[PDB]
This record gives sequence, structure tokens and C-alpha cells, in this order.
Amino acid sequence: QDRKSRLMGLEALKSHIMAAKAVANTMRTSLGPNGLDKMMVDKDGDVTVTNDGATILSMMDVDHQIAKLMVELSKSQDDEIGDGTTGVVVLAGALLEEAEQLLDRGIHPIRIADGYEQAARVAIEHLDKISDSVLVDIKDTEPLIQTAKTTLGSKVVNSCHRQMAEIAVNAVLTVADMERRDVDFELIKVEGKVGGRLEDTKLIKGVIVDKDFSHPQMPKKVEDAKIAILTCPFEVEDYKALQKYEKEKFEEMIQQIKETGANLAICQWGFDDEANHLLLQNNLPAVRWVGGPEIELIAIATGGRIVPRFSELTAEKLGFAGLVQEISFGTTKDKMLVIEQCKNSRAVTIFIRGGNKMIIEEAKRSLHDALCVIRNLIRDNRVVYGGGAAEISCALAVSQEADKCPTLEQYAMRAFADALEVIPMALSENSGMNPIQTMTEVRARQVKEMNPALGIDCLHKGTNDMKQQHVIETLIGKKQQISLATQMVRMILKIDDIRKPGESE
Amino acid sequence: GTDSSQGIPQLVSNISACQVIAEAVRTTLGPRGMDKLIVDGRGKATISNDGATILKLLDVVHPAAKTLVDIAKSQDAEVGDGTTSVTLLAAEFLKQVKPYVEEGLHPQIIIRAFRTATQLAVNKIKEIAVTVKKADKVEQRKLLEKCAMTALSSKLISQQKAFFAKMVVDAVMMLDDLLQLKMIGIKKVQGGALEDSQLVAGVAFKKTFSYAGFEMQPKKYHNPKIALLNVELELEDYQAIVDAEWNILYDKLEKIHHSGAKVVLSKLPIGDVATQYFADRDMFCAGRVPEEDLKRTMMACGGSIQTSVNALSADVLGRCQVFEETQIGGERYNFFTGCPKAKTCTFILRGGAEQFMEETERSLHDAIMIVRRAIKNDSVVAGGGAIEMELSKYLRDYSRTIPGKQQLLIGAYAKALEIIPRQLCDNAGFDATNILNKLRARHAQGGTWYGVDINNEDIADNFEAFVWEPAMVRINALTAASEAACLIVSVDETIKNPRS
Amino acid sequence: ARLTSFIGAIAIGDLVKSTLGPKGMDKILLSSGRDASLMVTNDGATILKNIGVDNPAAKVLVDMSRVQDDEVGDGTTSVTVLAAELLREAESLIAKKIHPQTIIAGWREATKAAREALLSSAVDHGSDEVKFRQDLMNIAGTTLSSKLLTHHKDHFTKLAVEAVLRLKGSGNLEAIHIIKKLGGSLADSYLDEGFLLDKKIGVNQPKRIENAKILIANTGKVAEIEHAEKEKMKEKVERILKHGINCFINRQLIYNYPEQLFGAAGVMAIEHADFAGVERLALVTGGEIASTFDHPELVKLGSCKLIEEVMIGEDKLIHFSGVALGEACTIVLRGATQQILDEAERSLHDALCVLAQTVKDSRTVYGGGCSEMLMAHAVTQLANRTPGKEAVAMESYAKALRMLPTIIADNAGYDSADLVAQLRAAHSEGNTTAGLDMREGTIGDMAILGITESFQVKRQVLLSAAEAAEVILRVDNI
Ligand SMILES: Nc1ncnc2c1ncn2[C@@H]1O[C@H](COP(=O)(O)OP(=O)(O)O)[C@@H](O)[C@H]1O
Ligand SMILES: Nc1ncnc2c1ncn2[C@@H]1O[C@H](COP(=O)(O)OP(=O)(O)O)[C@@H](O)[C@H]1O
Ligand SMILES: Nc1ncnc2c1ncn2[C@@H]1O[C@H](COP(=O)(O)OP(=O)(O)O)[C@@H](O)[C@H]1O
Repeated sequence: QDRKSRLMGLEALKSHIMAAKAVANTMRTSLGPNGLDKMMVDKDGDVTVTNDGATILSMMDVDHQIAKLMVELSKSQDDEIGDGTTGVVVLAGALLEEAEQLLDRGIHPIRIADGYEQAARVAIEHLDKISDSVLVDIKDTEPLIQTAKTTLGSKVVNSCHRQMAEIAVNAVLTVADMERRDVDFELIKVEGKVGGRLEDTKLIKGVIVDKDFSHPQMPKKVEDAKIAILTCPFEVEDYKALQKYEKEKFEEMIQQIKETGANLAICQWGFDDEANHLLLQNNLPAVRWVGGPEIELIAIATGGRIVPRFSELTAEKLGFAGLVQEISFGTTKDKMLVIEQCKNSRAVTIFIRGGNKMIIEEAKRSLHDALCVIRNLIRDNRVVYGGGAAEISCALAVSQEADKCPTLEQYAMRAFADALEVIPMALSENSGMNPIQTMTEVRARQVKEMNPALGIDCLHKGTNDMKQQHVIETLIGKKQQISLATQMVRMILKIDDIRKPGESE
Repeated sequence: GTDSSQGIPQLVSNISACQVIAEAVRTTLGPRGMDKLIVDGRGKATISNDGATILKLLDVVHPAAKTLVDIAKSQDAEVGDGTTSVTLLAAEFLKQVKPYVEEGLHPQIIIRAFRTATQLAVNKIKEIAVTVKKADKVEQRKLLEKCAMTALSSKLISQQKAFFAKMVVDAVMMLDDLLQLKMIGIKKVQGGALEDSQLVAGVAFKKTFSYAGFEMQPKKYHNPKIALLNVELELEDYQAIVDAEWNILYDKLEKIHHSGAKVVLSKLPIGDVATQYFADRDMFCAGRVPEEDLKRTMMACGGSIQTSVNALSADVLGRCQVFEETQIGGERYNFFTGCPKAKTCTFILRGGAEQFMEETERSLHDAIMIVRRAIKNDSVVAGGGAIEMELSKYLRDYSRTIPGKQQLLIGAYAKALEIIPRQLCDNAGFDATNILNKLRARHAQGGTWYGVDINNEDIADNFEAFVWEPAMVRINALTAASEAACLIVSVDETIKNPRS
Repeated sequence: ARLTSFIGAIAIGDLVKSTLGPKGMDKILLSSGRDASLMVTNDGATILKNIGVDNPAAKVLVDMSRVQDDEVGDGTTSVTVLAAELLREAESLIAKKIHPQTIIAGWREATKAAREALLSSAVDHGSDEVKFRQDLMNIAGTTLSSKLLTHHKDHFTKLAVEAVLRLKGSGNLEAIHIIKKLGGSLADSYLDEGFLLDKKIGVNQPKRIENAKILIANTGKVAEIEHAEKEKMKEKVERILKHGINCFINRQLIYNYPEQLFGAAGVMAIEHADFAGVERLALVTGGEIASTFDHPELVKLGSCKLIEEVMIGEDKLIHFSGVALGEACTIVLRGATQQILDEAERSLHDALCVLAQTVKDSRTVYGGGCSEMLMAHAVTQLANRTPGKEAVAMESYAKALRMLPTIIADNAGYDSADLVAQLRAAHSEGNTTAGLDMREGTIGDMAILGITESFQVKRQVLLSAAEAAEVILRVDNI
């Protein structure tokens, strides 16, 4: 009955470090290709299972303000690249949990933060030094197959992993621009369809709309290029008069459309099925009750633009179609709408027909991060061998640098070395082997041999060298990860008090 | 409560309350002090370094806390530089005089001693302040920028800081009309590097879905003026409503040539899905604009304001110099530069790393504040807690001369003046007592312009370190702190009148 | 959150544990006392469908069980109890600080060995080779265990054997319908070819029709507008008068005034028939399903050959004999209680399904737990061979496989610590031809007993149980 709400600076740092080690060391087990995935359950009605650290931290709700800060900026980093979020979170947690002892030694947090920044600069220059990157990865269709083994090696999708690798290389080729090297929101390679199997996610460069048909007797296969999109709304003998007025309004779609040239002009709202059959005899199909945001999707099949208004419809800006093909989109369900006849889609999207939901999310996230690594590969063909080998090399380098260093920067970089060493222990522990023995052995081997690719083999393969295992990570991704982790530890060390209006002493 | 009664107990309680309020801003002193997180209820946590911002958003309820906060806010409003110093100094005065209160020292004696000590200190400052304004600051500005980069010395921006300093002071000199922080605003853009950061004499705002509709505007247009529209732009009686909607849509195009406005502004959402519909209009548009951009346009270019659907005015396309729309980091940004009253300078915060907003807003803002304050005044004194040490030494030497009650009180005042350098070297993280002892020795015997160095954590001659602070602002800060302490001391009762 | 999820899955498995085998205990389907008088069922599959589940891992396990149920055959109880045993063993191994990844790897490389051992001992039945019926007899009997319809089981097996040549093209299962009423005995099963809907005009309508083209209806001073709508409806019924159809699905409600006109037009108004019969007519006879009838005039109509309405046995026993295809073999029993309906429906559905995969995949293995002991022996042999900590994993897999028929033994009330141990020791020499029999409560050569289970459903059980156990084990938090 004598609670107090005072938060002095050092105990505030202790509390913040406790909160950080709570949000960390929780998703730590998910690090690595065989990390223990986290089953996320919604607080009301949803349950899901996933292994991506960014996803689990994004769904998870955190009460402490420090955790909210870290997770929201991890969201920002995921938006920036989308890889290494797990590494960033676990590394920041490691730094804080091992700098707690430096704080207990009496060091001021500002000194620790500046020493950590110096250590980060040392690590950056060291990792830029030991890069054995390959620069031929532009016309590398065959090497690109083994580039993405690591990001797809966690499941049994290897049966048809080469098919989706070829799909991905075709996708990057059809948008390969040497000037900007970017992909926008409209060019999204995302569409989830339930039902199917692994190989059912095949290469189709077209427009996909899961709406209904114009008429059950209407021939689904059409080739005329006069496709169009319109927002035609549904807007006592007065009822008969209104019906006649609506018919006269739609007469522009029957008669006064020949001079305009809009045959396949689908509708969006309520309609009378009689005029649909009249147009069927007139050979002018029109899909009724289509979705809202599908106007742009169906009008991008040849890289054109969106024309949903009546008077704005022109022959030069008619509907667009992808490429002629005659395959049943629905084996058991009715066929999906064919909008593929004419020309390649600049906003190219590949059909996905996986048979499991979790398969759908894993496939789309693998495609997303494969595109992310490639978009880095074309902007900067620089890669490094990860798997904890780079972290071990950086830790040894910064431990070397602590031998010729001023005082509190010396202790800070000594702390930073042990903090960097966490990634190999996390990987090995997630692999099930001895967390400390294997890391020490690989560290001794990496100081004996000048090879910097001697990491931790979590897949229980032959050797600790990932040059044969094709375990590869880009310079930019690792650089951003380490720099952001250092920025996190610095800024969290800067904070010394949190005050909330509405005190309850 | 706890002994809120006549005389001594209430003064003790008020002193304790002032100590509590100062403890909330104690560690933010210095250019590289700590930082605070404040949550504003609904969950918008606020992070900031400056003390005045922290004080302005506190939840003070205690009368002593309120009557110190108002003094701090008045000091901030009168001069923007130095708010956490006056509160901290006043709280130190109160805490140093508190152990003399319960012994029966009548608070009127403390008031008189504080006033005479403050008068002596203000007199003493005038014999030490040195005029440097004429010494090559307006013309041959090398000294100005040499003082300017001190806010960025010994950091990662050490090599490039000269460029930013020289260029921002170039902007300042041509806009020397009592510049303000609000009307000199900077904007952050994703991507790029730090070396190529540039300053547009205007505004820099990215065009979003609801910001601007039509692209590829006529940039090379020499009379662009803003048109502030206040009506929507984007698209029995069941057909009457359709007819009315179509008539409204047709009437929305009556401003294309009849009104004659190149750029139109609105507070209602703008639809980029109808860009081709706006492409028929073939003119630039603005929507969901921030108030900063609005004010900068009004006092720079002078855009017209429209209320009616067919509001026609002669200021729709008045005289403004140039229109600029250049992609920044792969994204098109709107620049309403080229204005007859273009007293605006928006800085492009180019950079690949996105988290540098706090770094740039703590660095360049302080740098330009130092530049402006050095330009405004003529005479300055050594900073970094150097003038405080000199005042403390002089007051301690003078106190021993006078006989009577005032001697102890002036001595306590001089002791309380030492807290500024102590707090600086404490926030810097180094052993405060050693720095203070070395400073006191070398400052009583050797020289009168030694403060604390934040880089190497040692005493230094801040005069040749080019750490300048105007004499007038320091004098005003000291006077305000002493007067706040006196006002607290002179009060010994509170009256509540709770309900009836 | 590993311990709580593991205990939840273990409890879910234990709840169905007692129902394994053709001796399982009965369960009470209780709820709030509003409508919770008494419901009892021996089968554990229907128990899971009516379980209030809270643990999300238990939700995943129940969803997997539902997948097994609506997939081929009935093995859901076996799959669930096997998963429960596997997670119990996993909890035991975690108690001795064994990392889940090593356990999962060992479980994978033991599941592959068990599956290949099951492939090794598969034996092809003669019903698809030399036309034996006793193998069909046994395969029908084993899946129909814990039931009572053994009197007219001959009719069931007749529909089973007659399916392979007529009722399926590649294993079709939608051509068979089951319907029954209240009041009867075990001697009520008979062959039908349609539903039990009677004419509504009266007694003057002839029983026999000419030809049926069956489709689905569309619909059923405002007085002037109502009269205009009535005139349009009369025009519509006049248009259907010249259609010449004799059967027609009336999805929407029709009152008497157009009902007599439908009868006089030769169009029978089938008042909102169950869509199951409509689907059966669709694939057997050729009556498509549409939304409106005005557009179909002469080419978009149905297709049928002969339909008659008769009354047999005091009930509306209409026999839709003479449709285009003779695959619409409908069984019409006469039950006594409400549970007879669903019980017979699910029993016949599961038996017909397992018969479909037997005629699709003719290889099979002996049931009664001998195959389980065979896979357990194979994985135990594998475990003794490879080093590493996964040895504990495969031996725990073997322990779960051994415990799977121990539950069957216990549910019969017999002993369990001797005849299971006796079976295990014999299985090294008294090989796969051996087995366990609940008729006598002893170990005998299972082949002479003849009770065998189709290989496909057994492999599906093993794969699903291993996959679900691995998925639940892989979860560690939340
Ligand atoms: N085959 C492998 N061998 C060794 N280490 C691997 C392998 N695959 C992934 N890793 C490690 O797993 C870590 C996480 O990789 P990734 O999944 O790309 O990032 P995130 O987990 O943040 O999504 C990386 O640091 C990488 O070193
Ligand atoms: N580079 C520097 N070296 C030494 N002292 C500094 C330096 N920069 C600022 N200071 C000290 O910081 C004090 C002002 O800081 P602060 O009060 O936090 O900001 P503000 O005055 O805007 O509230 C001054 O007394 C000055 O002596
Ligand atoms: N008469 C019998 N003799 C031997 N074993 C039987 C007999 N009936 C059932 N079994 C065994 O019971 C197991 C299935 O039991 P249960 O779960 O009740 O049926 P279902 O798998 O259809 O749910 C099978 O593995 C089978 O070997």
C-alpha cells in the first residue's frame, strides 16, 4: 500500500534493457533456416503459423514503449528491404543484454553508445574489406537458381523450386531496367488463390479477376481487342417508365457504341439479364457486377492506363489484354476471367494456385525477398558469405581493434565483439547442436585459416565453408542490418527517463 | 499534504517541488545530453532533446511548479535560446538556500541578498564581455563559419560541415530580416547522400495521392499563383440527383479558363485515379496541404483564396517568379519557389539512411541558431560554463567583504552558480568533480575564460574554442532565474477555495 | 507456450482414445441443459466435430482430423490418437533436454522407413485381378465395424462390387444416394434410383411421363403493376407449356393458382427439392442447373429418359427407374431413431469411399495392428543402426506405434501388457501374416481371419499423423 512511481535514470535503463531482452530472446529462436517458427493467434478469431521474424514482431502486441519503438522501426526496415529483421532484433537485444554489465560496472551510457558507434564503423570497414563478391550476376540465369536455395531451403518446396526460380528470373528480366532498378506497387507480383498444389503456381503473365461470367451460354474464349471498362450504374406505371428509361440509357451500349468501339465493356452494378442476352446475340460480351479496385488491374494488361468514365473512353484507351491462351483456369470451380489476349503486361504478375494457405504466404514472401535480393544485385552486385562467418570475422576484428583503443571505447568494443558473437550461437542453438562449443570451434578454425566463409553449418552438411553450400548475403543488407542495430543501441542508451501525463501516485 | 502551513514548512515544500520539477529536465543540458520519451495518452510517444519542449508539455499541478514553468516559458518566448538553464539555476538557488531557511533566516533577507547578488553579477558581466561583431563577420565571414561549425565538430559530419555552414549562412545573410525558425523550415526526403544536400528558396513537399493530381506540370512558368478552393473537385427524384451530380461535375470545369489559375489548392481529397480526367484540365493542383506550406506560400507567393464555385479574382495568377517541380530521390516534389516575397529556404535532407532526422534536426537547427544569435548581438562571453565560474569566483570573493547576514547568502549564491558546468560535464559522462576542481583552480589563478570541453573531457580555453554566447541573453537568463527564485521564496501561503 | 499446447493436444487425443477399435466406449454429447437431454455415439470422428476447442494447437489438430474425415475413408480416431502418442513422447524427450529440430529430423527419417516398410508388405487383392468377392467381403466388413447392419450387408457389398464396372469411370462417388424413413428393421435395404417426392396435383395425374427435361424456376395503383406481373407470369407458363417437359425443379415457392396450371401443362412442380437429388439427376440423367428459365427455349433444356411416381410400403416410395445412366444406385432403408439416419449415412459413405480407393489402388495390408507392429519393427531396426541423438526420436516413434494397437486391446476389455508384448516378440518371426483378433482375444495369423485394411488409407493415416505431430512440435511460443 506504499507504491511509488519514481523512475531514476539508471533503474530506467535497467527497465528498458529488461523490456528489450523480453522482446528479444523471444523471437531469437526463429533465427536461422531451421528456427522454431512462431504460431501467431489473433486476440479475437484468427490463428496462423509463420517463421518470418518481421511478421511475428509485426503481429505481436507490445506494451512497453521501448518495444513499440523497436518494432515500429523494424517495420520501417522491413519496408526498406524486408530481410535481416531477425538479425537486427537479436543483435540489438544481444548488445543491450551484454551492455547491462557495462552499466553495472558504472560506465555512463553515452560512452557506451559512442564506443558502439566506433565498433560499428570498424565492423563496416572490415566487412567491406573481406567481401569476395561476384560481379557477373547480371546474365546469370543458371547461378540465379542456386542463389535462392537458402531462402527456399527451409521447406519441401524443393520439388518444384526450380520452376519458381525460372519464374522469378523471367519476372526480373521482363522488368530489368538498368537506369532505376526498382519495382513499384502497381508491378506487384502478388495474388493468392486457394486450392491447387505446388506446381500449380506456374508462369502466367496476365490479368486475373475472379468475378462471374456474362452469361452461362456466352463463349468464354474471345479474341476481339475492343475490350473496355465502364462504371455503368443502376442510377403505378412510373416503375415501367423508369425501366424504359434505364433501357434507353443502356441503348448507348447496344446501338451507340459501334461508332465508339467498345465491345467487351464490362459493368459494375445491377443489370437486367435480358439486354445481356441481346448483346450476346449482338456479339458484345459484358461482365456484370465486377469489383471496385479491379478497374486499373484489367486496364494494365498492356501497360496502358485507367479509363472508367463514359466520355473518356476512346479507341486508343480501350481495354487491354495480355496474351492468347486456352487453358481451364478452374478445374473444379468455374473458369477465371480471360483478360489475356494482346500484349505483355508492364505490371506483370504471375499466376499462383497453391493448395495450402501457409504455402501461399511462404511462396509470396519468398518471391518478395528474392526480388529484394535481386534488386540489390543489379544496383550493387556485392555479396558476402554469412552463416555467422562474417559475424565471427567482425568480432575478431573489433577485438583486435580494442588492443589500440582509448578507455571506454575499449570496453565498449570488447562488449561489441561478444555481442556480435551471438548470431553464431543463435544459429547453432536453433540447429540443435551445442550453442557454445560449435561457435568456439569455428572461431578457432577461422582464426587459424584466413578463410572468412567458415561459418556454422546448421543444415548438418559436410564442411563449414558455405562457398560450396551457396549461403550468400549481400553487402548492402548486412551493412544496413549492423548499422541499424548500432543506431538502436545508441538511441536506447540515450533515453534515460519516460514520463507519462496522468500520473497515479 | 505534509506541513503546508505558515512560514518555514511551506517554503520547504515549495523548494522541494521546484527540485522535483527541475529533476525532469536536469539531464538534457548540453548539446549532447540525454533524451526523454513522453506519451501523450492515446499512444503518440513524444521524443525530444530540448528542455523547453519538455517543460511545455508537462502536467504541472503544484503552484510552485506552475509559477516556475510560466517563468521558463516566458524566458523561452522572449529569447528562444536558454530555458533549461534558468529553471535549473533557480532550483539550485532554492536548494542551496534551503539549509539556511529552517535556522530562522527570514526570507526577506534572502530576497534582498539575492537581488544585490544579481545586480553585482550583471554589473560584473559588462566588464568581461567582448565585442567581436565587427571583427570580420558580415564581410570576410570566415570567423562566422569558424564559430558555426562548432555544433558539428568532432563528429561524422566533420569533413562536410563547412559546406553546410557556409551555405546556410549565405542563405541567412540574404534573408536578414529577423529570421524565424517557423518560416525557415527543412524537409526530409527518402534516399540520396549527405554531401549533395541542397536548399531551395521556397518549399519542398512530395505529391501524394491526395496532394497533387496532375503530373508533368509547366515548370518553366513565370507567373504561378495558388488558388485556394474550398469545394470538392473529384467526382421519385432518383434521376434528379444524377442530373444534379452531372451538372456539378460539368461546373467543376468552369474554373479551367474563366478563373484562370495555374495552381489550385483545396482542403478536400484529390483523386489521382482520375489523373487523366485532371490531364484534360492540364494544370497543377494542390490538396490536403499542410499549414506550414500554406503559410509559406501566402507570405512568399501570395495565393488567392476562393469560396464560391465560380469565384473569379485578379490574384489567381499574380506575379511569382518561377515554378519548380524536380524529382528528389526518385520521387517528384513540389517546389513553390520564385516569389516576390520569397523569404523562405527549405533544405533538402537528402540521405539513404532514414533515421537521421533527429541527427539533422538537432545539429543544423542548433548551428543556425548559434549563427543567428552571434549575428544579432555584438558582445559575447566564453561559454561551456565558463562565465558561471567567473561569476562564482567574483561573488565568493565579494561575499567575504560584507559583514552580516548577506555574506552567507551571497556565498550560497556563488556556490549555486557552479551547477551549469557541473551538469554539462555530468551529461557528457565524465567525472564531474575532477573537472570542477581543475576548473576552479585554473580559473581562480590562471584565467577567466575556461569552461568544459565536451570532446576530450578536459578544461579548455573556450574563448579560443569559439564558444560564444551573447552577454545580453546570459544576463537576462540570470536575472530571470534569480527573480523566479525570489518569487518562490517570498511566498509562504496558499489558499484553496475547493468547492463553495 | 510449448507445454500448454502439448498438454492440450494430449488431452484432445485422450478424449477420443477410448473409442478406438470395434469395442470403443460411448460418449455423451452434453451442453447447456436447453437441448442437452441425451446424445450418444460410439464413433470418435463425430465427437471431434462437436468439441469445444480452445487451444489453437488443438484447433490445428482438430482441423487435420476433419481433413482426414472428409478425405478418403475413416481413420480420424487412429490419426488423432497416434498424434497424441507422438506428442506425449516428444514431451518426454524434451524433458530430457533434446532439441525439437533433432527430434523432427529423426521423426522424418523414421516416417520414411515406416512408409517404405508399409509399401513392402502390400498385397494386391483379387477383386481387381481374378474377381474374388471374399476380399471385398472383408474390406466392407472391417470399415463397417461397431455397427449393426450386418443382415442386409449383402446388398451393401452388391452395390460395392457393381460399382467398379458401371457406377464409376475413375472412382466416381457422387452417383450413389442414401435415404430412409422411420420405422423398420434390418431387412429394409433395397435398390432405388431416385428420391421420394410425390405428385401434388392430386390423383388424376398419370404415374408415367414421356420425357423429362428438368431445370430450376426463377420466381414465384400498384394493383395494375401486380396484374401486369401476373400477365407476364401467365405468358411464362404458356411458354413452358410448349416446352414439352415433364419434370422440373421448383426451387422457389409456388401456390395453387399456378400449380394447377403447371399440372395441366404437364410440368411437375417439384417444390424445392434437396439439392443432393438435383446434383444426382445432373450427373446421372443430364439435368443442368441454371438461374432462370426464360432464356432456355429449345437447346438449353435438360436430358432424361423415363421417370415414374409410385407408392410402395405405405410411404411415398417413388422409384426414378429408367434414367439415362444405371449408376444412380440408391439405398432406401427404414430406420427407427434419428441417429440411424446419420449413422447409416456416414457408414455407407466411408465404406463406399474405401471401396473406391481399393478399386483405384488394389494393394492392401492386413489390419488388426499387425501392420502397425511391422512399421514399429522397421523403425526400431533403423534406430539401432544410426548414431546420434535421433535414436531416441525413432525409438519414441516406435513406442507410439506400439501403443497404437494397445489402445485397441484395452478398449476390448482384454489385457494389454501381454498380448501386445507377445505380438511384438512374435512379429520378428510370426511376421506380417500374424495379427490381433478381438473375436477371441488372442494372437492369430491375421490372413486366415481375413480382416484387412486398404493400403491407401493406412498410408494416409501415417503421413497425416507424422505431419501434424511435426507441425505442432515445431511451435514453441504463442
Ligand atoms: N543454409 C544456411 N546455412 C547457414 N546459415 C543460414 C542458412 N540459411 C540461412 N542462414 C542464416 O539465417 C539468418 C536469417 O536469414 P533470413 O531468413 O534471410 O533473414 P530473416 O531471418 O531476418 O528473414 C541469416 O543471418 C543467415 O546467415
Ligand atoms: N560545443 C559546446 N561546448 C561547450 N559547451 C556548450 C557547447 N554547446 C553548448 N554548450 C553549452 O550548452 C548550454 C546551452 O544548452 P541548452 O540549455 O541545453 O540549450 P538551450 O540553451 O537552447 O536551452 C550553454 O550554456 C553552453 O555553454
Ligand atoms: N474386427 C476387427 N478385427 C481386427 N481389427 C479391427 C477390427 N475392426 C477394427 N479393427 C481395427 O481398428 C482400427 C480402426 O478403428 P476405428 O478408429 O474404430 O475405425 P476408424 O479407423 O474407421 O475410425 C483399424 O486399424 C483396424 O485394424
